[PDB]
Amino acid sequence: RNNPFYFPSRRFSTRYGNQNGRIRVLQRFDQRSRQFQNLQNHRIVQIEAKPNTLVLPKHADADNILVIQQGQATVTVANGNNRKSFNLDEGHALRIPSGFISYILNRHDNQNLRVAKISMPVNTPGQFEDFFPASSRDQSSYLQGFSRNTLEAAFNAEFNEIRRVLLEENNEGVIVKVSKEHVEELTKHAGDITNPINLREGEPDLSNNFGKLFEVKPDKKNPQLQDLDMMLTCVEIKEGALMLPHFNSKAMVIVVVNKGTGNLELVAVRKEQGSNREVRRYTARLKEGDVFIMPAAHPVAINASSELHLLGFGINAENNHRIFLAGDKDNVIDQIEKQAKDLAFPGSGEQVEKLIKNQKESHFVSAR
Amino acid sequence: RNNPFYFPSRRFSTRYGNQNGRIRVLQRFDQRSRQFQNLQNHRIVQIEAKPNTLVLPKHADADNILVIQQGQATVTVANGNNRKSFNLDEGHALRIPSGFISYILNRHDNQNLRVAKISMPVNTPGQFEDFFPASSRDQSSYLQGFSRNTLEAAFNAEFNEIRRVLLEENNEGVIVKVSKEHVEELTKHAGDITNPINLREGEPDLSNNFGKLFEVKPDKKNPQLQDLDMMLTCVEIKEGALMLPHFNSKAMVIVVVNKGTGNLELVAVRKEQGSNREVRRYTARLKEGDVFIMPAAHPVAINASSELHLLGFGINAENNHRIFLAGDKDNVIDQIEKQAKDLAFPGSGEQVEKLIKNQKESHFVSAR
Amino acid sequence: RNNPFYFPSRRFSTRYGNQNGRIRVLQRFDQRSRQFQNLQNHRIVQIEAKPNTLVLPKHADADNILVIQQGQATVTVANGNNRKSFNLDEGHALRIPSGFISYILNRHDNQNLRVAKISMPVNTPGQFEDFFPASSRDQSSYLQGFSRNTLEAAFNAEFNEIRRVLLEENNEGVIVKVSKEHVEELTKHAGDITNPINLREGEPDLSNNFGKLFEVKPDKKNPQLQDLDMMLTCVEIKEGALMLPHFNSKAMVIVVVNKGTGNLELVAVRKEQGSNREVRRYTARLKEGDVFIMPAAHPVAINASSELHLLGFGINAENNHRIFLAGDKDNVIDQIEKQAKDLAFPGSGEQVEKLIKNQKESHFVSAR
Ligand SMILES: [Cl-]
Ligand SMILES: [Cl-]
Ligand SMILES: [Cl-]
Repeated sequence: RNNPFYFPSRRFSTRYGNQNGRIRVLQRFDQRSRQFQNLQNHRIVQIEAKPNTLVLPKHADADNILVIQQGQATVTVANGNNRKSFNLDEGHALRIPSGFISYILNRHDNQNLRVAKISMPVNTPGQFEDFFPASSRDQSSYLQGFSRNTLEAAFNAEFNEIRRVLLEENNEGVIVKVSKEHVEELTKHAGDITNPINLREGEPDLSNNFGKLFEVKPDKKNPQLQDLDMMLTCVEIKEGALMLPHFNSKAMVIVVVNKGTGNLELVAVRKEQGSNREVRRYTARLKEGDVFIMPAAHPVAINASSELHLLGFGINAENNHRIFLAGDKDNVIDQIEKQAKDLAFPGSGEQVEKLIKNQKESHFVSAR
Repeated sequence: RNNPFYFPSRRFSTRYGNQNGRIRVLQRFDQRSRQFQNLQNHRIVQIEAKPNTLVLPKHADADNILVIQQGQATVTVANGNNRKSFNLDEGHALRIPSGFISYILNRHDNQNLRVAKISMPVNTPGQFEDFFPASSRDQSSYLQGFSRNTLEAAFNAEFNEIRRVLLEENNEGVIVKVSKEHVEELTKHAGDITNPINLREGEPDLSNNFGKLFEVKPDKKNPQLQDLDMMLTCVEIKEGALMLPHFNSKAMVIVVVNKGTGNLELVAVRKEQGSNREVRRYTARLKEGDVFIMPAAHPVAINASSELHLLGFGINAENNHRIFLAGDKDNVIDQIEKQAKDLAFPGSGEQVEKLIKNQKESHFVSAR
Repeated sequence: RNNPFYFPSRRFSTRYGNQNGRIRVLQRFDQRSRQFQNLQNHRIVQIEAKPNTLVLPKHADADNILVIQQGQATVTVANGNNRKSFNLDEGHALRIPSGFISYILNRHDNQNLRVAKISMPVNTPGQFEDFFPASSRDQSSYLQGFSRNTLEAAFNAEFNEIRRVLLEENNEGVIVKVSKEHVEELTKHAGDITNPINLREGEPDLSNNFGKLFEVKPDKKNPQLQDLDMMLTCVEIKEGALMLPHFNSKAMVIVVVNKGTGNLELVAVRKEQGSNREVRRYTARLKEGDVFIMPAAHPVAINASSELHLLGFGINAENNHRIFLAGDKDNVIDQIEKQAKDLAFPGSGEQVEKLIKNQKESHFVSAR
């Protein structure tokens, strides 16, 4: 309602759902508002699959970066001439190019998996589909749409054998249950096939007693990220803590909440509908799985009720600067010239400058 | 009708047409469907001019790559400070930048020329116009839209002389007939003026008894192509042969048929209009001059009735992978893990894997 | 009216206006016509502030390049960890990234400042807003849209003190008057903070007795410009002089008139609304502050009534070529093959070629 920047579950539709897991696909941002039209090629998926199961083979006509949000997983990318599976624990990023086959298995015996992917449609600005080689309960094989003669010619065989072996609809859809022994071989064995990145790998950018913010960037370091102009981020906010009023200089963040709960403040600037320019606040209640859009140069503050884990997909990331409006470091206001503050602000300069030296910590403080 | 991916002649309008040749311009893809909205800046032209004739001088506000589809030709690019004509035989690519003057002459005495260009509009997303310095039967000179004073001032002369020499409407339009002797001097003499590429130059990517596929890529090799993110391709399919079910990982191909005829299978994935996802086939009859769009990650199979020559302009080409769904090499299904196939497909793993080792050739086989 | 390419003052709305200056923002080009849809992310601002005043602190969610059009100025960019002010005299370009704080002061005692900026919206294709940390008569502080608790928590203080010092609405809006002494310290002290470029720095590209054209390009030289694919230009046309019929091979120029007045000829190519292709002229009267769009491959001629200063922001600038249709140098017509002219033009080749050697100067001549 009030908030076009906040998307919870009811905005999440369900493409596929059985007792072994489910796959949610978030609606095209360019509907609710043109406030972020420039995000329209970025569609969000969230996946959840029970222990010892598997998301079946397919590919999309959409670029993809994939990230382990809860639990444990063994993912496989596949090529025309190459396969290459990896095991990914949480806060691990993997990139599945377009047209490349891939499947995900929940390595874990007792605990779950809750994978979150961004998708990037190639053909149609807002749209991507899946292509399954295998038919099943919930979808159809893309080889069924071929001819009797071609299939036979292609595969060197009669229609009956191809059909009986490959085409027939068997499984209860796109996520099926797996043996324990079968798993030991899929794991056993764990190009444009990039290696999996760890989003927490180095020393975190922002860090103190109340919070942490890891961030991988479009760099000479990571060649892939540089190619997409896209940064990946992870924020962790302690219970009772406050991520202070801040913003991103230029990146447009699609944030999605891993776990926990907390308190969103987003502040926009609104032409109605010498025209009055309005500072309208927007707030929202954050819960496991929620999503909030965080446009460029727009201030936000976030307070954690619970131990709060956030994931952040950044667009237009190159040379981004997360600027802060309070604290010792990354304080942008502090940097303003002293006569600059004196004239702008109601108070004197030295007084206004004194209130800035008042808050002596940096990025995260105690909420209250 | 049924097929939005298939464009034949009736989709081709005619911008210019006389007894010495004609120029066809294919309608904006973003009309029929938003299924390939992202192709809207790519407009197709096809040109046909008799022996010993010439397409007259002009430029467009549209980038351009040009390719000899049938016959023989001598093409001239021109600059503010430089001219540079080349002779191009078939399967030769030439790039005419934006704002650069150019004309084409049919070098050949008895045989024709059937040039195919892609155009890339600079100003308006879907639209480009021609600018002719000379007036004629079918169009007007862009200097006529200047003033009496300016022209005179610019050119150092009275209006009468400028008009009599340059402006007056003379020719039967934009393609005129040429002398034999005149030709010997235009040929005699055969910057941002790039040299002409040969699309068949090296050793072909795919090759056997039934087919060939040459392809030039956006590479450290070809600097221009790298700049456009655009690959050029040529496929040759023998009579009776089958280009197996395949697709492009990420590139969006605008294919155009040089010569011959054959059998198009295109397989899409269709949301109508937990929603049913439909494998809808699309087919089409291919004839000299036809065009079919070949979106990313979408399977196609093509069988040649006649000796079939195809041209392919690729978009989003960088690190493309043409993936194949049948054959020894570039077989993507083969690469799937063995337990992966067993669970997905109706058959067992070893059985499903046996049907793959059945077809022992690679990319092209005998259709029937 | 008649001209969609010509935008004068009445097209310029007023975002902010007091006795100490004013800020004009030109309407989104994608309204009047889709003739330049591809310019829709480029919005024009023009600023005018009296001697000894200041445009107050803010940032936008829009990239920005800024240029001194008349007078003298001291500009400050600011960061989360860095400030860096420069003094800029006319024809000086400065780049203010997105999310970065900045303010402008009129250094001069008796003379004015008339700054012209291009803005580039990050979030919404055509739209950018300002974000002021300080509240005032004409706008509101973006910290007012925060909460009682957060502000207090963030800043380490009660609501009263924060409000009294920082939040309260004090000034007569966004441009205020400054002391003489205050100025001596702001000037006294005169990252992603780029140094200021001089657009007249080297030896001018085009130059003679009647005109000058300076131009900075997207180069290995200027790294920033290369990043934006954007060239900056300055043209100076003598009273009575003529900038000859010319055009840009590929760049789309947003031109804005610094000072003087003169005579615009723009020549388009018009499908109505084997279709008739029309050379329609467009003209316009140019006055201090006017703006005219100059699409790619489109001819223009400009004659100066008065000493005429033009500013030019180029889009799609990489490897642009300004091509000329008259004069010794950059004459594109001259470059056409001799048999090429003979057939195209009404006259013979040698005659048509003689009228080209007639005008012996290059780029600027005497209008009449
Ligand atoms: Cl963030
Ligand atoms: Cl192809
Ligand atoms: Cl210009």
